[PDB]
Amino acid sequence: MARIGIHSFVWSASSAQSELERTLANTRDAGFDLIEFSYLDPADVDIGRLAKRIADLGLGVAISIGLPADGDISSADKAVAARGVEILNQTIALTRDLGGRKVAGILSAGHGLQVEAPTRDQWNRSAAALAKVAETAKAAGVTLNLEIVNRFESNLLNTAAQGLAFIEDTGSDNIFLHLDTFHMNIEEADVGLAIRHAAGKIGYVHIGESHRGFLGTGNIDFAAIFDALTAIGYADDLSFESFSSEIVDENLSKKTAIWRNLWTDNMALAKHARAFIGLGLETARRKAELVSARHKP
Amino acid sequence: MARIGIHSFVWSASSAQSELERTLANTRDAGFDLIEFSYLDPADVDIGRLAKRIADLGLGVAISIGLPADGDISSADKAVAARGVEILNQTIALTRDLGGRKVAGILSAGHGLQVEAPTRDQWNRSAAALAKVAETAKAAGVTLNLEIVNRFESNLLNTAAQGLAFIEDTGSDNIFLHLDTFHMNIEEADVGLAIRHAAGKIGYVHIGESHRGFLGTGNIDFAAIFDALTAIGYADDLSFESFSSEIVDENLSKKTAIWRNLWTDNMALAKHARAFIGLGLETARRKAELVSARHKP
Amino acid sequence: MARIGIHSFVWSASSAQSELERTLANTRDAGFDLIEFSYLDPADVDIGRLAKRIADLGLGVAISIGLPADGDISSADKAVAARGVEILNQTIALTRDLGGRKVAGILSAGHGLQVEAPTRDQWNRSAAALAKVAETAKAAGVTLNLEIVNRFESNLLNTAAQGLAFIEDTGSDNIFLHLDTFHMNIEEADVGLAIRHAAGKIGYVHIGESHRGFLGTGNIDFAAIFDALTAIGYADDLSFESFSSEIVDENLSKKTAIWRNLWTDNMALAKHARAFIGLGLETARRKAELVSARHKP
Amino acid sequence: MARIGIHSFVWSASSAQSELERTLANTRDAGFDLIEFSYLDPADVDIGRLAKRIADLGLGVAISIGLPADGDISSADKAVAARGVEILNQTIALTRDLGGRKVAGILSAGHGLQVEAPTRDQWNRSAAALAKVAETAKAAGVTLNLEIVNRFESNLLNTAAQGLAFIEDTGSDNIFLHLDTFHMNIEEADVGLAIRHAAGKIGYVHIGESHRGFLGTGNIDFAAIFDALTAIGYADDLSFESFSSEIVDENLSKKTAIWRNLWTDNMALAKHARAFIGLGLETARRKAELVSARHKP
Ligand SMILES: [Mn+2]
Ligand SMILES: [Mn+2]
Ligand SMILES: [Mn+2]
Ligand SMILES: [Mn+2]
Repeated sequence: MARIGIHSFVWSASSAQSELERTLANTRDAGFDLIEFSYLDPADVDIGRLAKRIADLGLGVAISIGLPADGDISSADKAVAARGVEILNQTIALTRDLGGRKVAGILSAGHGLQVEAPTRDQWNRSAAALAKVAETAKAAGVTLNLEIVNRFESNLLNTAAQGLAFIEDTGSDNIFLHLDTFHMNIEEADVGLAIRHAAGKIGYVHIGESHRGFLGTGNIDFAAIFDALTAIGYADDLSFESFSSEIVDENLSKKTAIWRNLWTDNMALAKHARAFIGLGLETARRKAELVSARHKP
Repeated sequence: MARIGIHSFVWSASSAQSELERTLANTRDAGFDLIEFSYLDPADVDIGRLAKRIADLGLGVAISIGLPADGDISSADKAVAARGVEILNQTIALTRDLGGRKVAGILSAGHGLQVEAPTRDQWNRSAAALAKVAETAKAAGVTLNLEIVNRFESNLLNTAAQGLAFIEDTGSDNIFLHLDTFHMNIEEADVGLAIRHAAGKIGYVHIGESHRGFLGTGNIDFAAIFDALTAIGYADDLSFESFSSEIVDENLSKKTAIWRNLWTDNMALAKHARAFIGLGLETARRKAELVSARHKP
Repeated sequence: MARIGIHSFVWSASSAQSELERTLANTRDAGFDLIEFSYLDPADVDIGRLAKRIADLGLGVAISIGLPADGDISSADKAVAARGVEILNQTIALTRDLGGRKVAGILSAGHGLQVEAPTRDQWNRSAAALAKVAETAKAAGVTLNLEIVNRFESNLLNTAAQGLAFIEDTGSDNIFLHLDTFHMNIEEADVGLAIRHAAGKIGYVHIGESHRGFLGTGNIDFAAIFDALTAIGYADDLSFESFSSEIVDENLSKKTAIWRNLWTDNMALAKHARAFIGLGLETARRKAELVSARHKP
Repeated sequence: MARIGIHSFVWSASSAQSELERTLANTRDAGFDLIEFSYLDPADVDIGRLAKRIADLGLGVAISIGLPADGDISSADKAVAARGVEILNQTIALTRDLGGRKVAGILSAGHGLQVEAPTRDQWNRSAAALAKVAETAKAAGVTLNLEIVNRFESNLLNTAAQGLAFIEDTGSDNIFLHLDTFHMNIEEADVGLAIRHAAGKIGYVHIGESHRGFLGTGNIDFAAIFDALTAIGYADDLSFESFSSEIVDENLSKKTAIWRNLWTDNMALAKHARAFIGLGLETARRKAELVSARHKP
């Protein structure tokens, strides 16, 4: 049921049909059930073909993006906000046609370091806009999942609590939270506590280390995270995330400030990630079983 | 508002009026507002006096004992068992007369390293007995609080979960858990998870480090403990325990195996522990409020 | 003879003499005994008066800045680099005249998100230039401590090991490391490991929580940090750092992306930070001694 | 070369020949490279047949005991002490006959809950005694490895620091520390700190969880442990150890106080442990490597 996926960009930024094969094959060989893509051009990509290959391998697909400056759905500039809505519509169309059920990533504002404090108007404009978009998405068989990111990557929703308040403000029953452990460790008071507080409104989870390298080679208490996810009975998808300057686009390198590369071999990276996640989850499950064991003699 | 207690044996073993006075004074000068007594001589100690001396000082009181071998209410020997009930009934009365509302400690079995594995009949025997002792305690306006201890100190209730199931077996509505962080860290799958699991059934709490010295100088995750307590909204008394063999009776000193002394200055020990617990709970409270902060612009 | 400090901007961002006065009195009431100032204009401020008021209170002083994009000493454009050196030289004379021993902060490159990936020539330029400014600093009786910051605030020195290498390249013995727990938790593989790796090259430390709010209210493992400092016998100054949109000036709020404020009462915040760092170090002192205890009978 | 090994009590509580040989097979199936026979009676054991299957299975071997009360080498009573020498001589022999390199377990004093606080005489006696036995073991090409245990399992050596001092007192170069994370978590101030303090003198390591069941299902910071071991360049044997009421003795089981059914499926247990240790160590290695990466552009 629950899929454990990986971000395509671990493998390749290239949207060439040949590079897409290697991405999908690597994903499968590394041990994952799901691929997350962040860019696809129908013009260059045969979406219909791509959709069938993803099914043929037994993989699931998710689509996540990050709104560009000129596509900021929360902008007072009405033309900018409209391109934001247009991108989201295109992204939903793509996700539906591709076989996926989730649209994820930074959907509420532009992705990047803003040069101005947020305002209530921004918050409300974004909320009213996502209210409507989420309808489009439902009609398409797709959920919206707002990614909560750190202060340097958006000025709006930084916290699960912020996310929850926003979602209420939307009024939608088709908007959920996309939580990322790399972002949570910067912004949340406890990562485990955030997850618990967000129970039932979590639609998608990124697993990324404090520095975005190998899982377990950083500062994040992953046992604490796997315990919380187990406590709440999270049974939806989760995806590994790590990036290299050598692989990702330089729009993204300059934006997520990847100045140094923490690994050179992505198959080793992904393979480790998959054993780390797999075993972390198993342990957490066994531990939850043990807590409640009566141990009557 | 609930009391932050200390155990007397931190101060001395002696029950002599002159020591009783020092014990209470030191307790206050350390910042604590509850005193825990384990031994109180039936013949040598004025109860109604002590009961007055306690309230005068703005101190709460609790009584904890560890059932001796020859008094194990779980023993098949109806005489040895009977000795246990009298020990209990006498401890209930001393508690009531002292102005305290909880009896605690190892109440369900002998305090010590048992020689045989636990049995189903041993279990039922203790529950059947404690069931009836509980109604006595009720009539006295006192509560029973079963300490859950490590494998070496009882063979019967080592875990919060088995402690929870035992209480279901008694059918009593006046029995609760006494959890101790030193024991919990040995037996529980996850101290915080065990606390969450027992919520609403915890009547008393013992704060003690992994090695039984200064708080924060061992291996226990006290932040996680405070977070859990905060999460389940615990509002009942708790006390610090930490033992020196130069201070405590050679009986308990052999029963809990104090071979080393981790401290010489118990005022510095107690002042440190008070600051540790106070700041700890404050910090966990601010953290739980922060988790839920809508940070709406 | 180490000081426990606090950054002025916890109190006020203003240079008015009445506000500078308040900053100082607040520092003392909170229990700190150093003050860190970000920058003060000599024509705007009665410097000698300030220095005399600092010494009268019994406070020490450090100055930290972050080079402007306008003044980046790593820049190829010489004019920009020269503006850097001149800002550096002025900051030194400020520290010296105020009766301080440390110039800290981002001293190696522009403070902010960079649009270019780092280069070796950028590295060498900064090294070459700082090698010289260190001599100026020595003559003035002051050390240069290079702040190591997260990817979003500089593109050059993000890691304690990067700093070590960088320092190595400067050939200087008046350039040390300025480590910041908030930055370390994002970039380092292990905060404690990184501290241990940097032994005898650490000139200054910022204590700040993962979200930059109240200490212990985030994800940073501070016990591990106090243990590492203690393992290396760190005997120099460290300061508490937390900021509020309400108090800082729009330049800093925007560069460090303070979108939401985690506290409102900065006296409570400071007193708390004082107890937390105070206790934290005492506890780490207690424990590192326990480790070694022979405990022979 | 070093091996990741396993304690026989995962598999069997028996010294019957077929059981011993099952043990070997189960060890190899679980991915382990060493077997440790604990509390083995060599009477009625075909050493040659056993040593043959070890070779076929590609296994290392170690022998671990805990001295009985009437074999306590630290006793004043000379008859009791001479018997403990004879037990040790016998177990040295069996180790050599089986192709082992290590004698291990509670070799310094009686394995159990002493009713006596330790004395300098006991210390000195045991030390002088073991200094001789060490020479015996050297001649047989075998190292001695003192297991440091918790307060309820010996009264002499509970702490790595004590053990370290003890080995100073024996004058030997053939006695080493055998540390156990289960005991360390109860006794040590900090497990990593203890491991770093004992560096160079660590001969053998047990990996066991707080409650002695599944690795990671209890309270122990295993990351910290694998980190410390990595930092000191530990390059000797370590072994998984776990107890459940399913497999029990009437000797070791009684001493270790095992009352609870933490597992029934010892092959799942072992394969999880094997993956845990395996992955934990790779993760530790990658992390330490990362700490000192220069990341110069
Ligand atoms: Mn993400
Ligand atoms: Mn207790
Ligand atoms: Mn800083
Ligand atoms: Mn062991």
